[PDB]
Amino acid sequence: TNIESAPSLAPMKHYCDVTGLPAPYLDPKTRLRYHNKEIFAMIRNLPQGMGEQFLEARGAHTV
Amino acid sequence: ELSYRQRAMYQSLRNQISIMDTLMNLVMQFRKVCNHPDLFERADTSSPFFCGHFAETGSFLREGTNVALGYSTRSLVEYRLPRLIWCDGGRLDKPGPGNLVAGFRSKYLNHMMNIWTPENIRSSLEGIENFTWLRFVDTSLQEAYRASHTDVFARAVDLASKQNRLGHMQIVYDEPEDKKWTPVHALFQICERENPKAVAEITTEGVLRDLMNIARVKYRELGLCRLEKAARPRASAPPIEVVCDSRSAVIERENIMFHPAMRKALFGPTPSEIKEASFGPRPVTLYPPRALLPAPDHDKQRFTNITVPSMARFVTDSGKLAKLDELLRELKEGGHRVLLYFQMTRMIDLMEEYLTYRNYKY
Amino acid sequence: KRPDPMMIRWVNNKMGSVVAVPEELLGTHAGVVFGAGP
Amino acid sequence: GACKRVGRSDAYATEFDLEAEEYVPIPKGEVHKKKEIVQDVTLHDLDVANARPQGGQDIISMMGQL
Repeated sequence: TNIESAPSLAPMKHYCDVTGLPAPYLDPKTRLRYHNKEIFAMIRNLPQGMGEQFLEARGAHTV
Repeated sequence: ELSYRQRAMYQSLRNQISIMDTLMNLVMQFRKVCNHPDLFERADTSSPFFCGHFAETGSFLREGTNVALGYSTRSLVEYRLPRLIWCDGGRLDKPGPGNLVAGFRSKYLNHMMNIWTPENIRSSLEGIENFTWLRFVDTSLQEAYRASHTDVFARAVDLASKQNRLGHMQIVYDEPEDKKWTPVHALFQICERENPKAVAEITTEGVLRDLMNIARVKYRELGLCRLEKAARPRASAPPIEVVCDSRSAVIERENIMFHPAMRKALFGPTPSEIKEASFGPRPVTLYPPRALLPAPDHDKQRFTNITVPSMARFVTDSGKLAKLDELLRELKEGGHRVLLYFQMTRMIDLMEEYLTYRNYKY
Repeated sequence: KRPDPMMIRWVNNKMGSVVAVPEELLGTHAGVVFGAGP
Repeated sequence: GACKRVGRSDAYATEFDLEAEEYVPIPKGEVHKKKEIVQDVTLHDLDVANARPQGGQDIISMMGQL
């Protein structure tokens, strides 16, 4: 039939977009998920285009 | 002279003449309090000191027109307990892992080896056995069992449903032919079947009815139900609470300290329940079925310590106003409407409030 | 103004008294006393 | 007939980012356990349990006094 799966209804776990470690925090500015203040420090001073790449690694985008 | 309210504040602020100089600033507020103390500090609705925490509103402008008022009131005295004690089995009656005793002990001491369970009672119901009397007390084995397991509050709620039918029998089964009839399963309720209280309520000359209400009548006739309160507690607080960093504690706080069944019993049936019961095809007995909260003994102060300032208090709080009140009534009977001149403009506002109380006209 | 659905009204005067029953209570159990149950 | 809510399973720990809830791991042993406990009581314990409602049967005891 070639139509053959559906999304899960379970809530997904949250991982840091940078280091992949678990992420308690979601940055409201760039919407990257991050592990700790050390990674937040690099996120907020990323080269301007890089934020969309960390999203795109999980298929997320601003648009 | 000055009213005691004026006299107290005036004396406390004129005492500053001994401390400083500012004399003009002081004598200005002499003239203020000597006109009316509500110019200096307005009398306004007030209550005891609250020895507790609450959430303050931080802004009015940001608040908006629709706001949720949570019950924020908590104690500042604050009993920190570990969950090992308060949740994980340091409470001996709370069953769970760790507290392996409580689950067994609850079943066996309250049911299996409990003498009030119907199977145990039924084995003891004849002859010289300890429940022999239960045939002649009007309770069933089920009601006896209930009354032995429910607390005094729950039992009192159950009493609210019942009819004093043995008192009605005293009105009807009077005569020698009636043999003072009593249902044999109520034989031992002698003092319910024979009691002047029932008869005194049915006789048309209410003589013994009034003799039994003397205390409640004269209490009310003395006006003690309406006289102002002469005292109240100077501080007030909410209950002390356990603080435990667990969700079970928060649930159990709500279950006990805000107990739904007790509150529902006190405050009565919910409005939809009243609608359902009144529109139903067949009658239904509500719970509880009425509000079991008593009437407050003070018919005006009710259940709170909040005072509202009286206009009579406002009138007598200024000696000038108290003296002027007689003069204005004399001047009214002398045919003059109110016409007065004031050195302080805010005193005109108090006089407008005074006149809108009195309903005399400028 | 149409009367309240659930306030039964008693009125007494020189002519004696009457009870009037809302049309919403006829066909309820509260109508049974008046000859107007379910 | 005793039962206790141990918590919320941490498989739901991200059902929200903040909730007033306590999240616990799933139990990792058997769902069923059978164990035999030799319980001891005393005749006085039976007196007390039968003399008056005890524990959660009597909540109004929180008032003290009478």
